[PDB]
Amino acid sequence: EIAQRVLEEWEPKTKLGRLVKEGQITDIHEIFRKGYQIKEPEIVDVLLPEVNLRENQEVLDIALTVRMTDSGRRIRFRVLAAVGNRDGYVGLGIGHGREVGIAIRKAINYAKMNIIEIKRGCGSWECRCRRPHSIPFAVEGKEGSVRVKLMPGPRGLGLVIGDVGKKILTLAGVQDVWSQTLGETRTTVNFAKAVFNALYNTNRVAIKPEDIERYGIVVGRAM
Amino acid sequence: FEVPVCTSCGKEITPREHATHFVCPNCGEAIIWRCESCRVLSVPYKCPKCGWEGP
Amino acid sequence: EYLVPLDQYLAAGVHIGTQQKTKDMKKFIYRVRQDGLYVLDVRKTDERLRVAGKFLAKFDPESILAVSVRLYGQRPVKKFGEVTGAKAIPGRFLPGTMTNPQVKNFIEPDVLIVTDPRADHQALKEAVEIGIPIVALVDTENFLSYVDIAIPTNNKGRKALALIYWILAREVLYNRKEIESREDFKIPVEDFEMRI
Amino acid sequence: GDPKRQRKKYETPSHPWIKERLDRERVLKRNYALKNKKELWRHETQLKEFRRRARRLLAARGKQAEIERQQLLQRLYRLGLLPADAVLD
Amino acid sequence: TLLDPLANALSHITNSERVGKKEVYIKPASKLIGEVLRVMLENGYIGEFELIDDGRAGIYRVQLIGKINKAGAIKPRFPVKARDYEKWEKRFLPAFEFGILIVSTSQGVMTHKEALEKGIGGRLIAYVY
RNA sequence: UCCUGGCUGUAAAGGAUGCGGGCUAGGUGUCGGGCGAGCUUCGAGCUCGCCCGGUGCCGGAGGGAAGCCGUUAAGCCCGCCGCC
RNA sequence: CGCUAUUAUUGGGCCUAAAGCGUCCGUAGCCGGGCCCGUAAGUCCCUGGCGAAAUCCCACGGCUCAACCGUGGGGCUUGCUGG
Ligand SMILES: [Zn+2]
Ligand SMILES: [Zn+2]
Ligand SMILES: [Zn+2]
Repeated sequence: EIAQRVLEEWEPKTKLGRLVKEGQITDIHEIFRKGYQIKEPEIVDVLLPEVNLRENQEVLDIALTVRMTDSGRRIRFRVLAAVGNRDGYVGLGIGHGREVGIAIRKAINYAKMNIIEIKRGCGSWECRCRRPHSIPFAVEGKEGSVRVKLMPGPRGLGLVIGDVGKKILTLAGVQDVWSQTLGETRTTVNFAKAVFNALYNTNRVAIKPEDIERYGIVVGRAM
Repeated sequence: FEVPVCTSCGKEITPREHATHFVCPNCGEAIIWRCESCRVLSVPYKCPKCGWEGP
Repeated sequence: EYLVPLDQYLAAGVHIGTQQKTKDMKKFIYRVRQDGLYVLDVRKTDERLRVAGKFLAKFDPESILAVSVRLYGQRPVKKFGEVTGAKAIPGRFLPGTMTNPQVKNFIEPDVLIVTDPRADHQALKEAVEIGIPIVALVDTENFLSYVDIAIPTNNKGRKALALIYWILAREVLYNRKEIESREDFKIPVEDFEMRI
Repeated sequence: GDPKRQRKKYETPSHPWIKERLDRERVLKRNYALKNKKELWRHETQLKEFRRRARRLLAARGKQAEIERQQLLQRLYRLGLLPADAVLD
Repeated sequence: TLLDPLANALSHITNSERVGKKEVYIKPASKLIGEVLRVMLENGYIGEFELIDDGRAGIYRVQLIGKINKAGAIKPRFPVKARDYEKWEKRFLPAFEFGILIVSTSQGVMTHKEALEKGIGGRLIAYVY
C-alpha cells in the first residue's frame, strides 16, 4: 500500500534514487559501506518505512537563538532531532528555522540523510548469553568537551545513562548498557553527538571469526 | 551479509567512510578496496593476484 | 617498447620537472640536474599510460569526466572528450556540480581525470565526497593524496599535455576495439594543442 | 564499635517524580489492588536480589558456587517461577 | 634515559598500526620481547617476526596484519594470584574473552588462560587487544 | 648613571610552555662541520645535491573550549621534581 | 556518606581560565641498557597450626507466613607462623 503510495509521487534526482525507484537496490544494507552520497530522504523512507511513524521520531531539543541588527534583535529556532528503526539504524540532525515547524521538518530530513548502521551483541562478564540485547564491547565517543564511554551490561539492566542517550539507544535498538561520562552534559547537542559517535565506532574495532559466535554479533537487522 | 576489507591494510570498511573500490587495471579479475585514511595518507597497495603495486 | 619514440617524448618535454620535489614522488624521479632541476623516468610514464588506457576502456564513455583549470590544458581535454565521448570541463568548475542537484549542469560520474591535483582541488574534493576513483597527472611538487592512479609527467607544458592526452585517447580506443590496431588513428597531435 | 539494627527489606526509588515510572506503577497498583507502594517495592526488591545472585554466580569457580547455583534454581522452581530444565540465564 | 624497552616496542607497534604500516623494526631486542611476540603470534595478532644480529644487541623485524587495536605494557608489574584475574581483565580489556593478559610465571611467559588452566599466578607485564 | 671593593637577591627575570628517552608525512629557507659532483678570475672562491647538529616559516593526518599547536607538539608511551 | 574525576592508586589538572621555582650544580630517596652462572629475600603453588562468639550470604526446619530462633555450608578478622 504505502510503499507504492510514496514511490509513485517521488521523482528522483540522483543515481541512487533512480536505482531505488527501479529496484536494482532493494535492501537497506546495500547503500552503506560504499562511498555513496545520500542527498534524498525518500531513499530512506522507501527502504526503511519504520522512520515515518511518530513512535520513531524523537525531538530532542528546541533552542531559541538571537542575532543583533539594531537595529532590533532577530529570533531563530534551532532544533535537534533523532530518528530510527529499533533494529540497528539511527540518525541525528539539526535544523535552523524561523518557525518551529520549519526547524523540525528540516531537522528530521537531515536526520534521515545522516543514517548509520551499528553492531549489537553481548560482551558482559555477567550474562554471556549470545543474544543481541546490548553492545558487544566497550566504545568511546567525543564531541566538544563531552566524553562518553559505553560498556556492555546484562539483561534486565536498562540503560544506565542520561535521557538523551536513553532515547538515542532506544531508537538504535539497545536495551542494556552502562555508561561513564566526562565534560559538560548540559550541552544537549554535544552529548547527543558523542553518544552517536560512540555507537558509530562499534564498526572500527577489529575482530576475528570466533568473536562473532562468542558475542552473538549482528550487523544491522537481526534474524 | 558480508562486510568488505581494505587491500592495503586489513581493516573493515565503515558505513559512511569516504572509501572507494575499483577493478585492478592490469588484471581485471580482482576488486581493490581503499579506505579513507590510506587514501589521504597515500598508503601503497598491491594486487593479490598479479602484484602490480600501485598507490 | 614504447607507445611513441623516446625522441618524441624528449622533444615534448614529458621528462622535465621543477626545482621542487616530494617524498611521494621519489619512486618516479630518475636524476637531479646540476642546476637543481629534477628529471623523471619515461619508462614508468609509458607503463602507467598503458595501465590507465586499459582501466578507462573498462568503463562507459558517457560517464567519464576530465578537467583542466590551467590554460594550456583546455583544448586537449576538449578533444579527448570529442573523441572518447567523455564529458569535459575546461574553465572553472563551479562549486556544486557534483554535490548540489539544484544547479543546471549537475552530473555524477563514475571516474574522474585530473590534470593537476592542486589547481583542480575543488573537483577532487567533490569526487572524494561522492566516492569514485581518481586518475591524476602528477609532477614532482605534487602529493599523491586522494589519488588512486597516478601518471608521472610534466603537467605544465602545452606540447607535453597534448602528447599525453593524445596517447591516452588512442589507448582507450585500442582497448575498446574501435581501431583494429594502432597506425589507424589519423588525428594529428597539432589538433590537441592550444593555439596562439 | 556499634551493634547492627534491623533494616528494611525494600528499597525506595532514586528520583520521586518521573512520569514513565509513575505511570507503570500506577497501572500495577490499580490492577493488582495493592494498598501502598511499599508492597510493590518489596516484590521488586525480591526480584532484584535473585538477579544479583545470578549475576555474581555466573562464571565463577569453586565448589560453593556450584552448590549455590543449584540452591538458587531449586528455590525458584519450588516458588513457581522457573521450570526444572531451567538454566541460570 | 632508556628505562624500559618492552614499553617502547609496544607503543611503536600501536602507532604504526594506527597509521597503517606493514613492517616494524625494534632496535634493542630482549628475550622478554621475543617471548611476548611468540605469544602474540600464537594468538594471531602479528605475522612472521625474525631476529637480526647487529654487533650490539639485535634487532627484531615484525610484520603486521591489521589486527591490533591497542597494545601496551603494564607498569608496575603487579603480582596476581590464580583466583584474582577477573579484576585485571575488567581493568584492562573491553569484553570477557577479548584480548590477552600476558603473565610471567616461574614456568615461563604465557597468557592468563593457560595460567588459569595450570592453576598458577605470577606477574603482569602486558596486555594486547 | 662611570671606576675600585662589598651588600641587597628582586622583574611581563615571558616561549606567560620543568628536565631526560622512544615512536607518529613532510616542504621551503638560513648558520657550522663533512662528503660527492660540476664551474672557476685558481681565491680560506661560486653553484647543485646528500649526512649530522643548531635556528626560523608553512602545513596533511592528529590534538584542542577555541584562539591555535602540529618530529624545535599544546599527540601516544616510559620516568623523576615543583605547583593548583 | 554519596552527588564530586571539587583530592584524582583505579581516575584530575598547570601557553591564554587557579597553577612550571629566575637559572644551574648536586645530597638522601625514587627510577634505571644487553648476555651467562649461582642464590632463593621479594613473588607463585601445595600442605600443617592460629585468627572467640555475635554480626554478613545461602538452603532447610520451628513460631498462621514473615521479622525472629535453630541446624548445616561458606565468608569476615586488612594478617601471623612451621614445612
Ligand atoms: Zn547477555
Ligand atoms: Zn586502509
Ligand atoms: Zn591485479
